[PDB]
Amino acid sequence: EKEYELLTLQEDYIKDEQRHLKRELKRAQEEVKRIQSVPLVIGQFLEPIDQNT
Amino acid sequence: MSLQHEKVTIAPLVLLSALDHYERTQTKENKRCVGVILGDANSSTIRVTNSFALPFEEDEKNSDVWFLDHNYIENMNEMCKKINAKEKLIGWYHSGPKLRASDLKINELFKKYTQNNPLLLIVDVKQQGVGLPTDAYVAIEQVKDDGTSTEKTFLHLPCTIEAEEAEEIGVEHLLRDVRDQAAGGLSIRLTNQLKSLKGLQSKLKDVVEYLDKVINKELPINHTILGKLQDVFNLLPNLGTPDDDEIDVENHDRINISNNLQKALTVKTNDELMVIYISNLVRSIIAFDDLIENKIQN
Amino acid sequence: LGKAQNWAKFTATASLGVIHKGNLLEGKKVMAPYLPGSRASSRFIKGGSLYGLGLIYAGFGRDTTDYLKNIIVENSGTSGDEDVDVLLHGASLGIGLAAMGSANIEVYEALKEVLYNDSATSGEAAALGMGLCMLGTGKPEAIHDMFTYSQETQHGNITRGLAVGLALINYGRQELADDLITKMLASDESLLRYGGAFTIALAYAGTGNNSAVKRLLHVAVSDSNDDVRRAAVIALGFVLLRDYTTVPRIVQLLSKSHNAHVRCGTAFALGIACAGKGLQSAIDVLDPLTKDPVDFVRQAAMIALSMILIQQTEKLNPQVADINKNFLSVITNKHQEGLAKFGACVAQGIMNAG
Amino acid sequence: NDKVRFIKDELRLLQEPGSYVGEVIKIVSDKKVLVKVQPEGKYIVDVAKDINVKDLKASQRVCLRSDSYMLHKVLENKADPLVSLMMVEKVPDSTYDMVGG
Amino acid sequence: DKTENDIKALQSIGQLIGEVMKELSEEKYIVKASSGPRYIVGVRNSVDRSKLKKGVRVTLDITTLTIMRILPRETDPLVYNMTSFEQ
Amino acid sequence: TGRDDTKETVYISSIALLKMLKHGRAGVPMEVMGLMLGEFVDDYTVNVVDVFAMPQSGTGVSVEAVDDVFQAKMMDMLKQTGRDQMVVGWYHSHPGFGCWLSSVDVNTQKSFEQLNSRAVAVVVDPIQSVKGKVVIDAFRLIDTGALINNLEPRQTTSNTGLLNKANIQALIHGLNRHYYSLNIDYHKTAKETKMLMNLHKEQWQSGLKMYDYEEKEESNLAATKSMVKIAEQYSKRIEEEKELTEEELKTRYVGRQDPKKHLSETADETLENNIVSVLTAGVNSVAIK
Repeated sequence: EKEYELLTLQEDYIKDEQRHLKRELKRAQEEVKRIQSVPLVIGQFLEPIDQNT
Repeated sequence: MSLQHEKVTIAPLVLLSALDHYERTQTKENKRCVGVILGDANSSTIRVTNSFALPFEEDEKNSDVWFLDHNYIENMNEMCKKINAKEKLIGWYHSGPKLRASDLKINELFKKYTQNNPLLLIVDVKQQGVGLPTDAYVAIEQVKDDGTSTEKTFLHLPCTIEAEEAEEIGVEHLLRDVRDQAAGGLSIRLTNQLKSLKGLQSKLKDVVEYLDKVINKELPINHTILGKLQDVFNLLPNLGTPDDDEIDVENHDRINISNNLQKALTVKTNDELMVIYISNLVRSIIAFDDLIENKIQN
Repeated sequence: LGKAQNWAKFTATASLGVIHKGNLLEGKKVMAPYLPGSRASSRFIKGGSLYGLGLIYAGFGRDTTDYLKNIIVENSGTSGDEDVDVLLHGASLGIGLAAMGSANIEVYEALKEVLYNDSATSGEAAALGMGLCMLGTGKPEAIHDMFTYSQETQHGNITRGLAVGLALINYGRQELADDLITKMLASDESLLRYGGAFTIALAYAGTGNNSAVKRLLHVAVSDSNDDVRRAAVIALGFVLLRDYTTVPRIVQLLSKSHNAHVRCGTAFALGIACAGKGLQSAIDVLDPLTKDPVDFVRQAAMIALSMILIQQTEKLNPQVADINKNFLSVITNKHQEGLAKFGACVAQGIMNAG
Repeated sequence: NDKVRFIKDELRLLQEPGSYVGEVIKIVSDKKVLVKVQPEGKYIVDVAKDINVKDLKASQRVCLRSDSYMLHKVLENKADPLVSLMMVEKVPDSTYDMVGG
Repeated sequence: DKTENDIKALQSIGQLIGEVMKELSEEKYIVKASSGPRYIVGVRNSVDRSKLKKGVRVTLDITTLTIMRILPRETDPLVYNMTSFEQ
Repeated sequence: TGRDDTKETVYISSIALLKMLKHGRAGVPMEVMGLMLGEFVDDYTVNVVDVFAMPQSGTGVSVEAVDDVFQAKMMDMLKQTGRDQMVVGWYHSHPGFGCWLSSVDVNTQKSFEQLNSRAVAVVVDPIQSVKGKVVIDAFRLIDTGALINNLEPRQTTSNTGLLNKANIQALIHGLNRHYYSLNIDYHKTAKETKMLMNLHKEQWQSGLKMYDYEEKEESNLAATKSMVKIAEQYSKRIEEEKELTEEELKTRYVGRQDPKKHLSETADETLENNIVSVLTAGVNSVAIK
């Protein structure tokens, strides 16, 4: 019966862990935004080599 | 002198400095600290850029007894003008905990130095304030019109923080907390709603107790505070305005769009049901094959 | 061996005392030319001979204590000279392992004075030898004493010694250690949290008190300071010795942690808990950990594995033999990061330990 | 967890300063290739461990990391006008019958 | 006072001028630098966007390439001469 | 046998850190210099309590830019204020380079080594920092002799340490000539953290301020219209989509830049806000009147 208490504790724990990764998601968003910003330098895109490069 | 002192911005570095100075002189628990505050002035925004501890002795037997080493403030200033000319004498900080009538005298000595009005920045280093532990006050000279002589006083100027770009990127990087209020998600602003009420309730109490003190402790009638309170009762929202009826239609719009957006999220969750479910059906097949494939080798 | 210098030499010297462990009549004798008062080749050897003496004589070392005790009491004060600093570092470690479980209030007292001296590196050593001597009593004199001196000390090595030394005396004291445990986590200081995770471990060891896990899990998630994160995960292995079969489950989730620190503590938790006879689950957890890019995760990983799979017949589980040859592959590669290599060589030594 | 990882990875790639593009002019036996790095002058530079003198072909366009000029990937990829004309042009429509008379 | 001017000047630091090549937004403006390369720089909320106009000279910090304020438009002697002539 | 030759973990206080970003970054392109004031304890713990800028010089950083005349003068002012503490080293800024010492900055280091043997030389690169705290490193001399007779291993005895790795030319030059690097760590109090974030009363005052209702209307209108457009695209997504190979599906039905997902995001943000908007308005109206 104490072993089955531990399964309730693990369940509880991971709601907190997934919740955490929500916050984190947002905070990571901030970082990306700072790059987008000034100062910038204007270029000419040529061709792709790659979907992400 | 100068009357342009409409805004006060405060580098966080200043704040950090004020506690540092307090502890290096070994002043504590109703021992006071006076330092110079340096920065820009003859400009609307007073920009407090820096602060530096000065020689100061505090006497408790006579509160109007203190030491300041006048020569030293001149000397130090000379050095820092060489480092950066934009820094100039702009007044003096006090560590609090509170403002005094001795700080009026003290003001006067800094007034001589200063070609602006000396800014008195009350940094409570202890930070007992729920919000801002920093008040900014500017010595003004005005006839207090009541049948009383010209009065010299410290009138509150709201102050805000500000950070230089160069400091700020580093401030943000140091910090990583989830915050009491960040204006983030629903649950975060929701906490702020509970906080904001309890804010107001304490805040209104302060008013009630002043009104007692006028007729029980004979605090000087300040016709000015009481004038502002008249404007509160006078401009007060009331019900049975056609404005209630307008808010009442608005309520209905705000829930109705919410309701429909709730319904739309139902469709998205129902979509994922199908997709994961289709995968399971296929998983049954791949599982059966495993058993089938084992038979063929045997 | 001759290629060694500085503190690597002191390590060499203490290692001899692990080989020469037992053979107690000659316990003193193998280490006997090396002992100070009979040696003067190098100071690292003189310090490192004392350290190696207490490791031979660990546990029951009553006769041996009295030899050490002269050096401790003599050198109690003054240690700013660097020859004495090394001497005393290595001495304080000896004396603490020999008077283990002896409740020597005299030894405790001695190292107490060494603690107050703020002997540079021997102060950490002293802090450690105190809890070792008085292990498991929870003596109130010790608790307040260690507690008060940790915040006063601003030397971080001393701060560390004390944090761990607090945990040791509160070994296997259950709720009677709860009063302290409360205090260590509320201290915001990182040093103190690091030692706090393992206080919880020792006190609630052998009992899967439900309440204990709930605290470790809550600290791990809520404390962003990184060494603390790692500690609390390691700490789970000891509390949950009783049924160690629930441990692979918890830390599975924490093996998939983005954070590097968290993942390291997974490896260690498994290693400790399951160090007895093999459990298959643990191997599978530890396999992404072995080739994890983080240098210390790989290191941790390879060590953990060996504790689990502690000497077993090669045939019996064919898997054991191959994990051994992976260790070898790592060392063969001279393009493998030094750290990854440090763990590997040790790990093969545990597999074939003794 | 993976999404938090993903956004982070995107962040770390972008950092990279430099990053160019040469062409293998010829190959030598010294674990090197002479590259005319196109925006720059010439550089004779050693191979990265990932792609070697064996694999390389003369006149193949290549990617390079930073100011190091270590090999990244080989690029098949070539800018040519014929290719550029095709993109304007797209998939040629249409059935024979319509033309038919 | 004159020797103080030098020490002050070294602390003021040389400024880079561009000129408004092309408004893009209130918050981001395209400038082409006098020294050379085209940039997208930002505008402070201290300087109203109505002042900023196409072909007006502007001054920007080097550090961050952001417009601090307006400058009066470059003095061109040519169009002064043209006006003068007649008398 | 001999000396450890150990290199201190350089414990940089937050106050000192903030003056370094401010003075250096602002002062670009012109280099700035200054001393570090601190206390040295243990053989590995140096606490750098304060820094200052010594008066600018047109020789920028050189052996002679720095001076005892400047050193003494400034000290004497802080001496009175009782905030005086021993010189534990020197900093200067390289705004055009990464973290490494010029041939000149080694010579400069060498005079401060003679002063105090725990003297650090710290190269601050602030413009090509995008987080502030990164690409600043602290260094200490190693002798020419030390390289020959192999005293580099001793310094890092029994510690994981950090040896820096950015800049390949300039780094390997520094690593095998200019100086030995070890880890650099930032520490601060929990009294100060409270100050760095700053608590305000206007955090909560802004929560009972009710912004105008023209702005609520606009948000209602806008968010709904937007999702009408990606809802056509969503119909297209699920028209078939059940034939093999997942990759094939994502290009054909444009499940790249996922339209289902974008519908959810726009929906959630507006849903969350419209609930805040009702919640504040209800609180305001009863509470005031």
